[PDB]
Amino acid sequence: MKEGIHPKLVPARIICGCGNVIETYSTKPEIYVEVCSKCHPFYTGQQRFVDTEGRVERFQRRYGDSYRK
Amino acid sequence: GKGDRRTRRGKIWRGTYGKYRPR
Amino acid sequence: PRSLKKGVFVDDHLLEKVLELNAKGEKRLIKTWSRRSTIVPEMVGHTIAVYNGKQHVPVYITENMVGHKLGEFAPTRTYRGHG
Amino acid sequence: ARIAGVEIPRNKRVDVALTYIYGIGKARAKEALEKTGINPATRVKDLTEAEVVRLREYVENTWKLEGELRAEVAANIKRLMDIGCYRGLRHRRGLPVRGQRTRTNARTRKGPRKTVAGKKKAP
Amino acid sequence: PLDVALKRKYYEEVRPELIRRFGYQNVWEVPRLEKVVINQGLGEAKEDARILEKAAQELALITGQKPAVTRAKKSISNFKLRKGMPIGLRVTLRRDRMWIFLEKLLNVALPRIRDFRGLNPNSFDGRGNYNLGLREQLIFPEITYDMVDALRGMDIAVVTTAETDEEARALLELLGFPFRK
RNA sequence: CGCCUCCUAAAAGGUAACGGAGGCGCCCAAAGGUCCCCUCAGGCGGGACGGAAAUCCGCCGGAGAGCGCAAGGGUAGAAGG
RNA sequence: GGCGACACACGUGCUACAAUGCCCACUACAAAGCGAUGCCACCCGGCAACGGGGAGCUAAUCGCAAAAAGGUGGGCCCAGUUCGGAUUGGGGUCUGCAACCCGACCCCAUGAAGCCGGAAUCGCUAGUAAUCGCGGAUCAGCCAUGCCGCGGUGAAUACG
RNA sequence: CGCGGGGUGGAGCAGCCUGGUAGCUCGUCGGGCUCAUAACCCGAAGGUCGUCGGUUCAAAUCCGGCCCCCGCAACCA
Ligand SMILES: [K+]
Ligand SMILES: [Mg+2]
Ligand SMILES: [Mg+2]
Ligand SMILES: [Mg+2]
Ligand SMILES: [Mg+2]
Ligand SMILES: [Mg+2]
Ligand SMILES: [Mg+2]
Ligand SMILES: [Mg+2]
Ligand SMILES: [Mg+2]
Ligand SMILES: [Mg+2]
Ligand SMILES: [Mg+2]
Ligand SMILES: [Mg+2]
Ligand SMILES: [Mg+2]
Ligand SMILES: [Mg+2]
Ligand SMILES: [Mg+2]
Ligand SMILES: [Mg+2]
Ligand SMILES: [Mg+2]
Ligand SMILES: [Mg+2]
Ligand SMILES: [Mg+2]
Ligand SMILES: [Mg+2]
Ligand SMILES: [Mg+2]
Ligand SMILES: [Mg+2]
Ligand SMILES: [Mg+2]
Ligand SMILES: [Mg+2]
Ligand SMILES: [Mg+2]
Ligand SMILES: [Mg+2]
Ligand SMILES: [Mg+2]
Ligand SMILES: [Mg+2]
Ligand SMILES: [Mg+2]
Ligand SMILES: [Mg+2]
Ligand SMILES: [Mg+2]
Ligand SMILES: [Mg+2]
Ligand SMILES: [Mg+2]
Ligand SMILES: [Mg+2]
Ligand SMILES: [Mg+2]
Ligand SMILES: [Mg+2]
Ligand SMILES: [Mg+2]
Ligand SMILES: [Mg+2]
Ligand SMILES: [Mg+2]
Ligand SMILES: [Mg+2]
Ligand SMILES: [Mg+2]
Ligand SMILES: [Mg+2]
Ligand SMILES: [Mg+2]
Ligand SMILES: [Mg+2]
Ligand SMILES: [Mg+2]
Ligand SMILES: [Mg+2]
Ligand SMILES: [Mg+2]
Ligand SMILES: [Mg+2]
Ligand SMILES: [Mg+2]
Ligand SMILES: [Mg+2]
Ligand SMILES: [Mg+2]
Ligand SMILES: [Mg+2]
Ligand SMILES: [Mg+2]
Ligand SMILES: [Zn+2]
Repeated sequence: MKEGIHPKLVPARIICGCGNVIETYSTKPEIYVEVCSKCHPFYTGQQRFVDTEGRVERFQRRYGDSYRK
Repeated sequence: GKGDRRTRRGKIWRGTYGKYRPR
Repeated sequence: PRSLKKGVFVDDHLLEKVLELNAKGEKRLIKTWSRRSTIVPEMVGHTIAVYNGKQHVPVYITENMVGHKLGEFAPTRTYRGHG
Repeated sequence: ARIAGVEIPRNKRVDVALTYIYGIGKARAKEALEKTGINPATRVKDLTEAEVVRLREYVENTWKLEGELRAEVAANIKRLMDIGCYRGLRHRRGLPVRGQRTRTNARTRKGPRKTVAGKKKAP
Repeated sequence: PLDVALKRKYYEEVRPELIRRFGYQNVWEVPRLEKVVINQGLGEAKEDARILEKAAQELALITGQKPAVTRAKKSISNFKLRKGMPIGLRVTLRRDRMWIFLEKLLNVALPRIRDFRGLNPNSFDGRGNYNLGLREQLIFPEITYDMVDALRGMDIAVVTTAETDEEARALLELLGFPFRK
């Protein structure tokens, strides 16, 4: 590697919002992040967030069957 | 403003009551 | 929307028309003027002729258009833009 | 890029900052804070890193926000356009949807005026 | 060389799963990562500035490797482009610097993409290489919104020795590439 | 009306007509010397903005690119970068 | 079903573009009107629209009722914003046989144009203009920001 | 197939020479003033430059063919 043209990679500690820690190398000695891969709702298996719906619209528009049988 | 229904001023305008103008 | 303290509105006369078809192995062409009658699960798969003020438009009813009124699918004004 | 995917602006109180998130008006800003014990007057600049994640966790988990909210708004318009209901034709041709007359204004929904020529008099 | 979690994972976890997944008779048959090439095709900096600097300085922070300029091969009137204008930055990441960047790209960068729903499975080379595109450079942890001045994206070329897409997709998913479908 | 290239020109050279078509009256301080290194066009597949065409990656590709400007000759085992 | 259409054009108005402002809480001072399948005190459910109870009043007695600007306290700090409230998604409420075309209101979210307006143009001479709110007729409900009234605060200027 | 000039918003003219930028007057359309019209005042739209082909990174602009339209010439034998 050429001398004097690159930033020195150093051991680096990465901190996520889920209390996660990553031991990688970087140009910054310690970086904090709000999200990592250990907690991204896509990554964390199915993790269906606010929306378990699908949908239930619309044929689940019951309530009610109160027309006389 | 008076057009902002979600305010104690706009509710006075439409003459109505709600969380944003209770009685 | 209609106060759900009251029911979901179907003019009854239209509702008979569809429950007979289900019982007798549907379906006939159903021509009604009740543009207001709410699409109700007992209608999916049928086709209702909705009067828009001039004609009875056919309307094939699917599951994804249930919470609606029939008039929503037979528009009353023809446009085509201005010259 | 802090919460949710938007950086809520520092130097402002935390309750108004959270409104800069698509999906959070003033009343939802009132909730999240109270349900997490953060003084609604605290400036964003002056929040703990412990308070960041406590505010963030609830906000991002209670209600759906930025992109997903837009995708679910888009899905319902799309649904109305697909079935062909009267509201669906409105969203297509780009005309208003909630009973407003169009002979005059509707400009928010129609856009800039497209001035045409008119009928003429007789000299 | 040195210890990066992704590298040690490639040998410990991903190589034996590949062999038992595909039946490689030779130890050099099993797919390898070869290089990671990052391309910022700017063109905004054609003449409007030498903003290439503030964008190579940020590429240098993300990869640990100083980028090199790319110049316009031909002249193009519609592009307002004279032959030889500096219109991009490219950097070839190999060996450990390749692992460190790939490790952070999976662990922090791709999740930081908003509305992220996984990498496109269709974007494989046809011959076992992969390419993706990013629209923001602040997706990476070394870049902060205070240190930025204008949003610039990039093309990422990951080259492997796999002869097929089928082998390469197994190589990249096993390493931890979240594919949408 | 002088000069260059192709054809006419009859497989050496030369060869005419108010025969068929073009070009020149400059340019370059590197576009010159040498040493070291590099190899195009285009096709297809892949890639944020990005398009037919900017830059990036893979595969194919003997030269159809390039060589300041006409044409012809020559040329990547370089004259091209 | 249409009178509510919509490439367009004009009139009359509402709301504003902000700090002499906006917002929340506390706290004062009107007038003229209306009110027996009427007005609804107070009570509980509800974030709210409202709902259920439920007194009083054929009304100088009971109710609509809170008047608002204002006064006090505090928050915003010049941003397309704690200005503005259009547009749109979802969820409800209510009147009505029935709210698709085509109702009003409430709540979550969305938060457009607009930075004081070209040529041109309107009203007002005093408790007037300006600004603040309140009531009635029509009326099941209501597209009323319209009209007919009512008081609150309260100017500038007229040489000619 | 004697020699010239010209073709570009609806009309009449710049821009071509010197390749990168389409412009001027009227006309046309929306508003204003007027009882009304004109004049006048405030705004706006409309031209891929006869055509095909070439050069060039790029053509209304440079080069060659075709179409169209005016002008000149046609003497002595
Ligand atoms: K003679
Ligand atoms: Mg039934
Ligand atoms: Mg407000
Ligand atoms: Mg918001
Ligand atoms: Mg209408
Ligand atoms: Mg083996
Ligand atoms: Mg290294
Ligand atoms: Mg494929
Ligand atoms: Mg970052
Ligand atoms: Mg490969
Ligand atoms: Mg001579
Ligand atoms: Mg000479
Ligand atoms: Mg010869
Ligand atoms: Mg010869
Ligand atoms: Mg000789
Ligand atoms: Mg001779
Ligand atoms: Mg010549
Ligand atoms: Mg020299
Ligand atoms: Mg030379
Ligand atoms: Mg040299
Ligand atoms: Mg491609
Ligand atoms: Mg491209
Ligand atoms: Mg060339
Ligand atoms: Mg030449
Ligand atoms: Mg050649
Ligand atoms: Mg107008
Ligand atoms: Mg009005
Ligand atoms: Mg007006
Ligand atoms: Mg009242
Ligand atoms: Mg805004
Ligand atoms: Mg603006
Ligand atoms: Mg605001
Ligand atoms: Mg709605
Ligand atoms: Mg209605
Ligand atoms: Mg301002
Ligand atoms: Mg003014
Ligand atoms: Mg007088
Ligand atoms: Mg006011
Ligand atoms: Mg009424
Ligand atoms: Mg309306
Ligand atoms: Mg009133
Ligand atoms: Mg013409
Ligand atoms: Mg003309
Ligand atoms: Mg000229
Ligand atoms: Mg010029
Ligand atoms: Mg012009
Ligand atoms: Mg006119
Ligand atoms: Mg008269
Ligand atoms: Mg006139
Ligand atoms: Mg103009
Ligand atoms: Mg020509
Ligand atoms: Mg041009
Ligand atoms: Mg003579
Ligand atoms: Zn995490």
